[PDB]
Amino acid sequence: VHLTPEEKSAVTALWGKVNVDEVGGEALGRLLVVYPWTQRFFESFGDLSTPDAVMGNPKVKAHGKKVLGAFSDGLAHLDNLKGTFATLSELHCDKLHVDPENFRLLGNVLVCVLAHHFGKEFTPPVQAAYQKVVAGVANALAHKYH
Amino acid sequence: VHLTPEEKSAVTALWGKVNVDEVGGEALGRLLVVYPWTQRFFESFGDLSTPDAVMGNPKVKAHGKKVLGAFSDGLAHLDNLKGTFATLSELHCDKLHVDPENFRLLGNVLVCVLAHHFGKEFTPPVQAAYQKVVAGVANALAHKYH
Amino acid sequence: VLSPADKTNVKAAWGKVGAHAGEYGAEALERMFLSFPTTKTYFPHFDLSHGSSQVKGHGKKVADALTNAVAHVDDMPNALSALSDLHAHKLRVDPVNFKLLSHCLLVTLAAHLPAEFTPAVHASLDKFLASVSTVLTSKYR
Amino acid sequence: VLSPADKTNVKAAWGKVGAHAGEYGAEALERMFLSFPTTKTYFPHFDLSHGSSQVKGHGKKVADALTNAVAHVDDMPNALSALSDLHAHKLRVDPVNFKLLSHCLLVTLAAHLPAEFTPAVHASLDKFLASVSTVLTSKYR
Ligand code: HEM
Ligand code: HEM
Ligand code: HEM
Ligand code: HEM
Repeated sequence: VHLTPEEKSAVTALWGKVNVDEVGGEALGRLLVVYPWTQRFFESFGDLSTPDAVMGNPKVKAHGKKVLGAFSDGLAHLDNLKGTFATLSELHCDKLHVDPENFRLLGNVLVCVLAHHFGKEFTPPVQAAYQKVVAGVANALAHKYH
Repeated sequence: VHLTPEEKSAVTALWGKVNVDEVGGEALGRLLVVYPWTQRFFESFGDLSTPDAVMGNPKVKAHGKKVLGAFSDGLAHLDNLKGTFATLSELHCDKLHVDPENFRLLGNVLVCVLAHHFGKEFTPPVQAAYQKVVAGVANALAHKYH
Repeated sequence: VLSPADKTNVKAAWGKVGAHAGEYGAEALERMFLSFPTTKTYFPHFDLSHGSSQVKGHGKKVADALTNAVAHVDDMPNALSALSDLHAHKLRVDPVNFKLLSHCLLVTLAAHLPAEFTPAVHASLDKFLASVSTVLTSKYR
Repeated sequence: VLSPADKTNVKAAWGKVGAHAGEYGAEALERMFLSFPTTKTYFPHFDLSHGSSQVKGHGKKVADALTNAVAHVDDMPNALSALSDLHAHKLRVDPVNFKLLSHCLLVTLAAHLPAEFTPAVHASLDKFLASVSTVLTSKYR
C-alpha cells in the first residue's frame, strides 16, 4: 500500500474536508440498508425495520463515528495496517466471526458516501486512490483469518 | 497459517499418496470446464471446445504438473508463503492480471479433485486442513495486489 | 444456465445418491462447520460435534429440499419460495455462505461417487447449486 | 428482488439522468479502469486515457443497454439475451468484473444526484445492477 505522492494528496486533502460526525453513520446505515444480512450484526442497536428507522438510529450514528476513526487511524499507518488493526481484526474474526467480504462491502459503501458528499471533486483518480486505501483496511481487518 | 501438528499430519500423509503426474491436470482441466471464463487464460493451449477436448489436452496436462509443484513447494514453506510465492504473484498480478478470486476457485477445485481420488479417506478434518493451506496459497499468490 | 444436458446430468447424479441423500446432507454440514468456522454462527442452538443428531436430522432436511429442487428444476423459484423467506428474512444468512456449502456438497459427492463425478457432471452440479443459491438469496437479490 | 417500490425507485433515478445517461456511462468506465486495473485486460484495442472517444462511444453503448433494461425491468432476461451471449461466450468476462462496474456506476450516480441518491434509492439501484449482472453472466449461470 504504496500510494504515490500524487495519490497521497488526493486522499488527505479531501479527508481534510470530511464531516467526522456525519459520514460515519451515513456509511454504516447504508451498509445495513443495502446488504441487510449485515443487520444480524446490530440487532441490539434497536429499530432497523426500514431505512428511515435505520438512518436516524442514534446507535448507528454513534458506532459510525468509531468506524471512521478506525479509517482515519489507518489512513495514518498505511505502511503498518496489520499492527494498527490487530485489535479490531481479532474482534471481527475471533469473536464476531464476520466474513471478510463484508469489510469490502463497508469500504465500497464508504467510497459511495464520499462521492455523494463531494460530487465533481470525487474524480476518478481520487476514487482510484481511495479504493487502494479501502482495499488496505479490509485486508488489515481480515488479517486474522490466515 | 499455523496448522496444528494433528492437521500437519493429515496433510503430508495424503499428499504422500498423490499422483504428481495426474491430479495437476485433473484440477486445471476442471477449472477450465467449470468456470470457462478462465479459458480466456489458455487460448494458446489449443482445443478446449468441450470437456473431452479439455481433459486430454496435453498442454493442460503439462501446465497442471507445474501448478501442483507450486502447491508442493508451498506445502513446504507454509510460514513463508509470501517469499516462496513472490515470483508467481508478480506473474499472475502484474503480467496476466488475474483476479484473485480465481486463486480461490483453483484451490477449491483442487480440494474436489483430492476428495474424488481419496474418497472415505478425505474426511472432514483432512479437508478442514487442506482448506487452510489452499487459503494460504491463494493469499500468497494475490499478495502483489495490496 | 441449466441446459438440457445439465438437467440430465443432475437427475443422473441425484439418482445414484438415492437412500443416502440424507446422510450426505449431514456429512456436507460437518464439512462446512470444520473448514469454514464462521458459518457455525448460525447454529448456536446445535451441538456441532461429530455424531450430533441435531446435525444428522438437519442433514435430512437439507437433502429433502435439494430433492424437491431437482424434481422441480424448471421451476425452483416457486418451490423454494418458502425456504427463501426463511434464509433471507428470518435468518439473514450471508450470501457468501451459500458458496461454502455448495462447495462442501460437491466435495461430498466427489467423495461418494468416483464413477459419476466426471468433469461435465461436476460442472453441471456446480451450476445447479448456484441456481439454488441464487433462489435462497432472492429476497436480498 | 425488484419489488414495486424498487421498480419505482430505479425509473425515478433513471429519469433524472436523462440526456446525460451516455456521459455517465463513459465516466463510470473511466472509474473502473483506474480503480480496478485488471479490468483493462478486456480492452486491448482501446485508448483508455481520459478523453478517449473509444471510451466515450463505449459509454453511450453501456448507457443504451441499461436504458433498455430499465424499460423492460420485468423481462430483462429476454431483452439482454443478446448481450449475455456476447459477455459470456464471445468475451469470457470474469463475473467479479460485473460487481466492479456496478460499483463504479453507483459512485457516478451518487456523484451526480445528491438529491436523489438517498439510502432506499441506492439499495434499489444496487439491486437493479445485481439483476443485470446476473443476466449478463447467465451463460455461465
Ligand atoms: C473495514 C471495516 C470496519 C471497521 C474499520 C470497523 C471498525 C469497528 C470499530 C472501530 C468498532 C468498535 C469496537 C468497540 O465497540 O470498541 C467495531 C465494532 C463492531 N463491528 Fe466493525 N468495523 C468494520 C466492519 C464491520 C462490519 C462489515 C461488520 C458487520 C457486518 C462489523 C461488525 C461489528 C460490530 C457488530 C461491532 C460492535 C459491537 C462491539 O464490538 O462492541 N464491523 N468495528
Ligand atoms: C493458486 C493457484 C495457482 C498456482 C499455484 C499457479 C501456478 C502457476 C505456475 C507454477 C505457472 C508456471 C509459470 C511458467 O510457465 O513457468 C503458472 C502460469 C500460468 N498461470 Fe497459474 N497458478 C495458479 C492460478 C492461476 C489461475 C487461476 C489462472 C487463470 C484463471 C492462472 C493463469 C496462468 C497462466 C495462463 C499461466 C501460463 C502462461 C505462462 O505464464 O507461461 N494461474 N501458474
Ligand atoms: C443449498 C442451500 C441450502 C438449503 C437447500 C437449505 C435448506 C434448509 C432447510 C430445508 C431448512 C429448514 C429445516 C427445518 O425446517 O428445520 C433450513 C434451515 C436453516 N438453514 Fe439452511 N439451507 C441451505 C443453506 C444454508 C446456509 C448456507 C446456511 C448458513 C450458513 C444455512 C443455515 C440455516 C439455518 C440457521 C437454518 C435454521 C436451523 C434451525 O433452526 O434448526 N442454510 N435450511
Ligand atoms: C452492467 C453491465 C454491462 C453492460 C450493460 C454492458 C454493455 C455492453 C454493450 C451494450 C456492449 C456492446 C457495445 C458494442 O456493440 O460495441 C458491450 C461490449 C463489451 N463489454 Fe460490456 N457491459 C457490461 C459490463 C461489462 C464488464 C463488467 C466488462 C469487463 C470488465 C465488459 C466488457 C466488454 C467488452 C470487452 C465488450 C466488447 C468491447 C469492444 O470490442 O468494443 N462489459 N458491453
